[PDB]
Amino acid sequence: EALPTHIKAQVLAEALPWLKQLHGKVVVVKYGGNAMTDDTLRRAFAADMAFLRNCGIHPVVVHGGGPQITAMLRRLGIEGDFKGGFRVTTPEVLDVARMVLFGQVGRELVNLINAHGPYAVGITGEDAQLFTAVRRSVTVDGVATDIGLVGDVDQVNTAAMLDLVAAGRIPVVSTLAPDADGVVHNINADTAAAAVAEALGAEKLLMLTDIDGLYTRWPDRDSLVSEIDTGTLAQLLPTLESGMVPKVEACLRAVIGGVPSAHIIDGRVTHCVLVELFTDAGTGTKVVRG
Amino acid sequence: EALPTHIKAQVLAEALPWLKQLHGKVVVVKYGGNAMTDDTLRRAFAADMAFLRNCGIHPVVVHGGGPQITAMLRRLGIEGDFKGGFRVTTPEVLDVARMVLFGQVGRELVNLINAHGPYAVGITGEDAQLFTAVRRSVTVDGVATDIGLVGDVDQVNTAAMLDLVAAGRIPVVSTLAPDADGVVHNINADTAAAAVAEALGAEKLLMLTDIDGLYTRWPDRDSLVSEIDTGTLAQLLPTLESGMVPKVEACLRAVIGGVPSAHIIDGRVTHCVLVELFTDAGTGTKVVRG
Amino acid sequence: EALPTHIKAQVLAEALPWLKQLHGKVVVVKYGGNAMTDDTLRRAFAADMAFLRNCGIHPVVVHGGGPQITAMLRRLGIEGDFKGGFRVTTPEVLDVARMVLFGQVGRELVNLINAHGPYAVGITGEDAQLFTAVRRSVTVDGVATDIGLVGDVDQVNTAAMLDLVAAGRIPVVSTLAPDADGVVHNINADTAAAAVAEALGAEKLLMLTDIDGLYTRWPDRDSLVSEIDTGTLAQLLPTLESGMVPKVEACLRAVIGGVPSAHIIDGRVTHCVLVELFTDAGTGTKVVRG
Amino acid sequence: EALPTHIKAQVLAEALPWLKQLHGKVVVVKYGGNAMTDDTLRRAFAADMAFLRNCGIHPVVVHGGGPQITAMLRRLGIEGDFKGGFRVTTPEVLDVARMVLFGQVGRELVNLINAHGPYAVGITGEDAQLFTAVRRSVTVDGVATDIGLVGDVDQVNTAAMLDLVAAGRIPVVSTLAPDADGVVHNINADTAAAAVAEALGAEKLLMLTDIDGLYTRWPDRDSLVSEIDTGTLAQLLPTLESGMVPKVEACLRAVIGGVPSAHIIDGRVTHCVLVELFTDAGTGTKVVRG
Amino acid sequence: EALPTHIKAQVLAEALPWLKQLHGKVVVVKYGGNAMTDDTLRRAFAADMAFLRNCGIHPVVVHGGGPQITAMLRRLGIEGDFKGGFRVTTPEVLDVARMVLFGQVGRELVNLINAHGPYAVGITGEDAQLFTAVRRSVTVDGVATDIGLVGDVDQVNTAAMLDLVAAGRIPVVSTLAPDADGVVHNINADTAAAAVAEALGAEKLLMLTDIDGLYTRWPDRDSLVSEIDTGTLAQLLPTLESGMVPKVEACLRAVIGGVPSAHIIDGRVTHCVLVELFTDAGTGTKVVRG
Amino acid sequence: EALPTHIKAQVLAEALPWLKQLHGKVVVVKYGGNAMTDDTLRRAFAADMAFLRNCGIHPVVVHGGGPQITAMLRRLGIEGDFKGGFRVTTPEVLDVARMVLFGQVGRELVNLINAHGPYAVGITGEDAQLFTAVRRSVTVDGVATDIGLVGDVDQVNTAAMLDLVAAGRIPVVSTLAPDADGVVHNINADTAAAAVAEALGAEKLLMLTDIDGLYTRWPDRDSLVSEIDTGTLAQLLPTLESGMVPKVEACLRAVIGGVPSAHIIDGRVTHCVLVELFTDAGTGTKVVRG
Ligand SMILES: Oc1ccnc2cc(C(F)(F)F)ccc12
Ligand SMILES: Oc1ccnc2cc(C(F)(F)F)ccc12
Ligand SMILES: Oc1ccnc2cc(C(F)(F)F)ccc12
Repeated sequence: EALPTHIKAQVLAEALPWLKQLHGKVVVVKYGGNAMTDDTLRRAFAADMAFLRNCGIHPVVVHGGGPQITAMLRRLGIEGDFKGGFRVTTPEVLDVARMVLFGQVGRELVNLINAHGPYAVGITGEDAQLFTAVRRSVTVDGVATDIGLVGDVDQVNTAAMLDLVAAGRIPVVSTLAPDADGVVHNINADTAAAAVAEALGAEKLLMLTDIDGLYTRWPDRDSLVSEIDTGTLAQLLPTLESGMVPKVEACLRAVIGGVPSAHIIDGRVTHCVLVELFTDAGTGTKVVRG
Repeated sequence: EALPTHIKAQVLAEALPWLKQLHGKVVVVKYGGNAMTDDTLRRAFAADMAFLRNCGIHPVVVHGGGPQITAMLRRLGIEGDFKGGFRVTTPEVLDVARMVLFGQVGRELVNLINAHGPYAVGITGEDAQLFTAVRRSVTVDGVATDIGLVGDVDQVNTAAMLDLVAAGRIPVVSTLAPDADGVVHNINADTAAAAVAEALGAEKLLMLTDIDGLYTRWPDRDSLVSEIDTGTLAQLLPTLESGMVPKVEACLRAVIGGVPSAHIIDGRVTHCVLVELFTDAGTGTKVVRG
Repeated sequence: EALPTHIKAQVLAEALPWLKQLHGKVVVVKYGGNAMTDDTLRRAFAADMAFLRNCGIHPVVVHGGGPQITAMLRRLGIEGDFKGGFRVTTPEVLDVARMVLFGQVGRELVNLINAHGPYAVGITGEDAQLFTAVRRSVTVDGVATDIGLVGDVDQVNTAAMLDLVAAGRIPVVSTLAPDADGVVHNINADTAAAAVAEALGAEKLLMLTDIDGLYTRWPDRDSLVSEIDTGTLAQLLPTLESGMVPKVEACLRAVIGGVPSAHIIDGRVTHCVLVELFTDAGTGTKVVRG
Repeated sequence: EALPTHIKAQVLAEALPWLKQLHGKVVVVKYGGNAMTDDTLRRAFAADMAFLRNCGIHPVVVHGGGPQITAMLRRLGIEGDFKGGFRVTTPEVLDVARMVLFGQVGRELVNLINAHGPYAVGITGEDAQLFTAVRRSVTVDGVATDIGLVGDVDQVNTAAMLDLVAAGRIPVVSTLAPDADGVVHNINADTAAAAVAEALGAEKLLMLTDIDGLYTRWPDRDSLVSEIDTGTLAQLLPTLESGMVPKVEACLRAVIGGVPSAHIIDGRVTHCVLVELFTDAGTGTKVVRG
Repeated sequence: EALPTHIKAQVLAEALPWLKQLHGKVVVVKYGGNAMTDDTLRRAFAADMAFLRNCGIHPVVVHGGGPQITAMLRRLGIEGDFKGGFRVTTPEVLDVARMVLFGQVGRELVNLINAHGPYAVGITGEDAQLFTAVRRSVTVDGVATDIGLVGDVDQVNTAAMLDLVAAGRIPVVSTLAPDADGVVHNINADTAAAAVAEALGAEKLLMLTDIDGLYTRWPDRDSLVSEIDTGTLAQLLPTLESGMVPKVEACLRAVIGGVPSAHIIDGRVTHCVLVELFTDAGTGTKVVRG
Repeated sequence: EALPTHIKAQVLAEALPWLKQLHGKVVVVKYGGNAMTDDTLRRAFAADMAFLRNCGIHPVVVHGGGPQITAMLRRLGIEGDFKGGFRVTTPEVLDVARMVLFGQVGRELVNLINAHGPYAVGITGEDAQLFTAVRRSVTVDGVATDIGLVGDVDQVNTAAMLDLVAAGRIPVVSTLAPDADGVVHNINADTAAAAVAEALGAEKLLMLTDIDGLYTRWPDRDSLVSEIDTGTLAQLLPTLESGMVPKVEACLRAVIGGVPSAHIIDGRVTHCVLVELFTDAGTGTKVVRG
């Protein structure tokens, strides 16, 4: 980097308005996609969480791991049942999901982050009853139907969670939690991140995705938008690809719940978190209420 | 229980001297064997940890899970290498060990305990860098030899651990931890419990075992002992069966490290923890220094 | 006690639901009758208060001492005046009552409890203005009439009292307190216990009595009841013996004031507190609202 | 008081150097003699303790009551045994001493002080094990001899005592305390005050006495001294009247123990505490080390 | 001072009711006039602030310095513009006012007070944004007119100010503060003291003045009053000399804002603060609501 | 700034190692020269202090103002006396120095910083006795000689200073302080910064200067050095220009006193603080011990 020093200066100085806005605040980050599978992006993500924490910002990580679960099920020769396009989560599939999410995928992020200090701590809803789940149905070609032990976040121990954060820790959340009877369900990571963000009074929700941002008329490149209100985007929802739906519903639930902004950012960009939070050069889509 | 009320009274009153001795103290409990596999014993163990916690005693659980790892390795068709009688812990075997211990075995104890309240919290050494490991060799028919990513506890974040306890939580520890280079090792649960007990200034170390207690001349039933000093027991060590060695070495390292007493108790007895801690009717073997 | 160990276990395990319910809670105990005069019961009562305290339960003791006052007055040759069946409390009788309750009866309980640790602390309403009294009249064969410096609890320094408890102390209260002009009155111990329980948000009020429990049609043994609501018991009040009235009015005032349950238990049973709180084998009468 | 306002000003301004020296400090005051029996002096003493407390000074009161005990013993017709000039303290005499000191004499000071606010709190060594006693012998015409349950202060719960003070309370101490076996002894109030002052790191010990101050050659009025070192006064001790000995030994033990100054002041002067602490016009005798 | 000791006592004892009333309370003191220019009065004022602080009272000093500013402007040869009888505060005059008030007049009081301890701390509204100003107009022979950078107190950081006080500091305030755009204005010290007193929930506002007290029909000496309600005094306002107006408007705004009493006291009396606060012999005028 | 986003990212990511090193640490910054006179540099300096503070770093500003004092003295027509090349600091010159430093120069930095939040607070050694001074002599062509009220920092209230910082404030220090007799001296800002840094356990001392960095053989441009140990630089001292001496002696005293590094950086560079702290592209000279 033979770039002149007087320009390295202005780039750092231009972070100041967002350092002020985020100082002392909770930022919830959904981590998934290629930012989770490529080692250079992986290590940049962990470094950015250490960054936030060494600015006195309070990052909270919620992670997915859909593909890793199905690979483990294939390795174990566990045959799936499928209603619509959904695998049914039997007690057996849940045990596998839990052990992959919490005992594999969560662990690598904890150790990556912890390469910068004693920051990361892995948690599920079962730990200290931090949050509960309610069983969810899906609608397949009409009819709402049961697909097993799959839920939404029900209640969140907001107080206990913020203590963890105020102590300097970076929670890395694996989305599993007990229902009211103690039966552990798997929760979609995108919706769980929205619920955590709302419960914790987060200042921002970040959703790492494998796309540049929200297109309204995909694939027209002219259709990429950089900011949008919830009213307009809720109207656009039925239009989007199957992959963008959960990310967009998360931002709707979050920002309607009072989180000031939710962002869909490009997880294939190194240090996308830094770019989105501390420069005005972000590719992402910012969702505000209206 | 049609037992006269005036005798239910004296049994409760006779717990008082041990309630006083244990109030506000750390008690580390190694959990394994049949107390971990049978549901009635399982649920009694979880209830006893909730008991300790609702007396203002500070229990810390360290758990094993040797047999569950090997079953999972067999299910995954992962072929083992064996030096002496020891499986070699490749990077692959560690990933499996970690995901079974932390994402399976630890989870069921957390949910069992948590049936009584928001007490249990699952942790490894990687979480908040709570403890580190140093790689260990074994000696096979002489020569010390490498069996992969297997270690002993190196350093323990004593302060951070006691904060967790003082907040009312029951840590459930899965024995994995990074070395000084961030490479995660698996640690024998018995030795890890001894190290945790010493680091935390525990008042007692409890070691749940599938035997009545320490026999000196097994199988003479006359040989069962109820208390012994470290000097005498260290001399007896080379005599014992292969299974009793790790449990006895744990008690030696703990009590020599200053834990006032380590106990080998019968994990096949329902509520053995309550029996050992709050009555004088215990079957176990108490180890003190001398 | 050659009783099998596996039954000592279940008796201790069956205390757990009440340990959970009482952990961190205030329990007010009225102490009087034979539980106060017999040394074995005395020492069992003190041990049970140390028990509660070493479970992290917050016991508060309120004590009487009617017979001891009159013996001291006889020793001092102080002639009483009597309206109805009530001694008139002159300034002289109050001085004697105060010095017997606080400087004699309170002291022996403090030293008994303190045999188990630095727990007990003796207090009156005059200490730190912990509570005040309002002068009470009685009705004798009709007419309400003055019987001197005898009162009811007026206001309670709830905050200052809970600080004392949260510091690990067991207050032993002698029921004397100043009126609004600084004139110290003697308060009936049963009613004072009800008022303290309500003011402190106690979880239970215990009333030690020299009877098995509440009989509705004394002396029919078939008439003994184990639970009753305030509506039913208030209707029964005018029926009861002169001795049971103050104990029952205390439970009415307490449970109507929001204390979840008040209990009349048999003070002639060793460790009656333990029996009533930690087993379902109690002889007492539980009063709930309705 | 038609005294010019500009002189009322200078009298208040001249208190400032002693307000600074005493701010935040413990001052132990032995209260006895006529300052305890005359109502105008009584009420002035209580007002001065409220004064100290409303300056953020930490007064601690230790009280005697020798004559009141013997009057109560005479009223109760309890015949004394006497070795030398000392009554023997039987178990019976102790019970009476305790109930008079703690339940009579201590109570009136608590209520007097408390006329100014919720300040005073009565305590003995038995309360929260605040201090213990060791049995003391006396020497009668030579031989050291037993005179029953009479002791010296042994150990003081310094930490627990300062918490009481830091919370804004004024402890009023009745000098009774258990020995190591739980047997309560009566302690001479003068020596107890010296021990409390030393244990608490008091800035001053005040000893209220029925004399102008220390005379060296009583009754020469020329012999009255205003300051003296411990070396000189220890040499003078064997010379003094029987009454002055305990007050002087208290000041020796205190100032040698590190209390910066002990004072013998005239308890027959209204507001003697204010005079001694906040003016240079005191009649008392100040004892410093040397 | 050969004044009898028994009268020095009563003068100190008679301070007690006001020590109780003021213990732990904020007292705001406007300091100006001759109490600020004469060294003996200066040093008495500083000593009295140290007095309050060593009683656990919380004094807050607000100071003026009108004449010192104009002398400095004359020394600097800065020619004034005058509308009505008011100098126009140009940017230049403000710089001079700020540097005289904060860097000269405030400094001497800080060092005087600090001769008694580390108490005084100098502050303006610009420090930690402790308070802001809104630009004020005056009315000259009718028309409201601009006289430059002169304002009233707008908002006060009440919380941050009380932290400063609770830490044992004596704030010495120089009345300058930024408007909402960061432009620093000079504020009349009398009105600023009233605003600070109201914002901080002061118990008393003291206004040091170069007069005996409020006269209603000056110069009739019969017309001097010692207490008055706000309703009566507001009606009297239009009657008073030009000098008394700001002092009286301050007391009106303060006491109407809920400060229990504001006092106009004679700053030419040594230790006037002590006289006014701790005796009933004050010359001042007390203003209460009504 | 049309600079590619992926490079704005790496510049921010490369700050992380210094964010970690400085998180929670004190950094003392000497502010003077052109960074204080040019508005763009001025505002960049204030922004960088707000930056540090919004990273949870603890900046402390010490400022000079030599030229502003002499301009004010000329405006006031105050004739100087000069020994060697030093103005004599009479009582009159000190009053002027204090009022310029604290009431002019300190104020503009406080308001600049405070444009970003309630951070800055102006202090001198007289405030809360934060630090004292000892009178210093200089040596003029040999003889050490008195030049009036000019001193070095003597003692620093380390505890009180760190409280101020831990509360989120940015102290802006004007270098004046009382000697042991309360006589306020002016202290050279460079040496004062070194003393403050050592007393506070600062992690870095920054010295803003009007040069690129330390030249060893000025004006050889080949002679500019980027790092140097104290042993080597102490040997070089007698070689340097008159202007560089105080900056270099400050770094010697600081780093020898245990501050890990002192830096001489170019105050004519915008955001030099950011450049020096968060990039490896700094022009400055770093001084470490050796
Ligand atoms: O409150 C908590 C819930 C779950 N895990 C936790 C882990 C830690 C620790 F820092 F110990 F890893 C502390 C606190 C936790
Ligand atoms: O707050 C209190 C009121 C009455 N007595 C008290 C006794 C103690 C002590 F523990 F010192 F005995 C503490 C606190 C008290
Ligand atoms: O909160 C504050 C505002 C302005 N000045 C302050 C000065 C001090 C100190 F005590 F350091 F002088 C502390 C705290 C302050």
